Amino acid sequence: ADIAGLCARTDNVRGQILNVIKLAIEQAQRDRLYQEAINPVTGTGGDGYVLYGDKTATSVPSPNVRRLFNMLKTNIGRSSKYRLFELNNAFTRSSFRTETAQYLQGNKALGGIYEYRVVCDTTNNTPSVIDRNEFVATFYIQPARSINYITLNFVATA
Amino acid sequence: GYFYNSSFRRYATLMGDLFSNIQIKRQLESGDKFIRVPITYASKEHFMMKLNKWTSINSQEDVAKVETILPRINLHLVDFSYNAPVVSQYNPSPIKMIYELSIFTRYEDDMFQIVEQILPYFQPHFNTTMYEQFGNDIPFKRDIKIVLMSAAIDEAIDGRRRIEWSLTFEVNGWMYPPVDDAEGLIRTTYTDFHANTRDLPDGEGVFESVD
Amino acid sequence: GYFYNSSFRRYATLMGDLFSNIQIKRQLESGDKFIRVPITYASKEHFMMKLNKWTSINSQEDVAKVETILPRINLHLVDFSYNAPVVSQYNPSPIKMIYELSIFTRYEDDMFQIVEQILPYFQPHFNTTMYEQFGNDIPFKRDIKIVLMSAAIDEAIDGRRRIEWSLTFEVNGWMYPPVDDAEGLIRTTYTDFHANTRDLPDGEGVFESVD
Repeated sequence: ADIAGLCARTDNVRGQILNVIKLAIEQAQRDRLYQEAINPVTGTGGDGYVLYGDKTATSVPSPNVRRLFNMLKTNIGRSSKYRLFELNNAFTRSSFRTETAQYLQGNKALGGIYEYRVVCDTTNNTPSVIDRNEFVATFYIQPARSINYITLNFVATA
Repeated sequence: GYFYNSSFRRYATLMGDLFSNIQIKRQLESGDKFIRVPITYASKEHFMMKLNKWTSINSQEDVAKVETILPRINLHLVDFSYNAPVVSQYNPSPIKMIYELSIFTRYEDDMFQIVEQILPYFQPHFNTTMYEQFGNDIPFKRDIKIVLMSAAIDEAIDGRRRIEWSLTFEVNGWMYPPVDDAEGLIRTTYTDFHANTRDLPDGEGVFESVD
Repeated sequence: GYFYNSSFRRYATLMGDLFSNIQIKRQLESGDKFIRVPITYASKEHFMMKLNKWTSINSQEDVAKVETILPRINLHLVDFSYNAPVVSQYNPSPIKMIYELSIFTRYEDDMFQIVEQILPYFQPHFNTTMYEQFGNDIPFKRDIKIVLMSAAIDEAIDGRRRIEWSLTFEVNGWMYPPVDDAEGLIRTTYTDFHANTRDLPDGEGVFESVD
């Protein structure tokens, strides 16, 4: 219940918790718990702090990184309302692309995403050809602290 | 029998069409008659030749028929040059085109009416946003500035005969290499003298044929 | 039977060849026909005299063969001067050369097609890198700026008859004393309107003979 609010906080949705006065438990086990993808709390010299950032993660690279991606994906999908507004064309590739790109670029400028290449990190649903189809937003984004680009695809289509 | 997507053609038709819909009031006994001024696109020399040909009384049926020919307007391109402020075509090239708009009239009153319908909309310039859509893509937005450059007043007598006033206009427009008509016909709209968005009629619709 | 390595000759051919490959679309029932516009190099007056000789309707075999003559382009040098920014020849002298490119046409549409294929590439200037290799030595790199200076529109009537538009071009090039053809033939390449590195054809290939 607590750590969840501790997320609404730090980055987008691990730094001592507020009103604790004792934890049920406070190295081998800790390393074991990590990897297990479990969120531990440890107390050192008094005051307990979050050992690790979180998640019961699975097939992805081991890497905060998640929140960046989850947030982007969630926001991108909402922009789907726009699709109903207009028709799909080459131009629609632009426009939608420009809109999302502006959002993505902002993330980079603020910091949070790095090495974002508008050229080949954006969307073309159809294979690069004259032919095209509805647009799905696929993006390769890299969280600032991690040398890995992750591919995420969200689709707006029939 | 013509390159439909011609940039020159589009500017000729745009210009022709801003001035296509001009009428003069002509008071009759039965009541007021409003007559539309017919517009042609032709070299001035050419137009004047054919105009002397139409206005010639060869037979008796000509006598009446002859006073319907005037008033009219002839339009022509007379100059163009690069318009000084990676590949080229939307992004396209700022060009500047010079048009002679020539009003001919048998009566000072006719002239006054017509020109009063042209002149006030150029202070000294008249802006218009033009939209050219390719097949089905997002239309392109070309900002077209038309500037009234100068005017010229003259006659040509015989006993009435014929008044000629010419306006010179600078269109600040856009050029790019030809896009084949086979690649799809360009769709064009624009804002008229009242910012009302008409769409560009085909050439054949605006200009009466000098031929 | 001509000084092959003539610098004036090279520039005449460079200019002629940039404009060697211009076609107009001409719609037929069987299908669209594309016709290449033939280019000549001649003093303008000369070209026009001979053009009046070809355009004269002498017989019935002449009547048809009339619309194969137009459209055409005539090219000529009309002025040159030093181009104010140990011995002299590569390192050579900055010269400036003035060319009149005269387009003649029976139909406004023809003109529109042609000029639309020229005009957008001069804003107001068009760059081309030229490579001139001597025998087998390392090539020389001459940067050539061609500037569109002005255009001039005219007619010449008889009942249609003939539309004439003339472009004037400033080539910012390079002059040096003649290098004998016997010392080895010059190899020349250049970048066309699309940065495509074509190699400069011999004179005899670009210009049709006015003679």
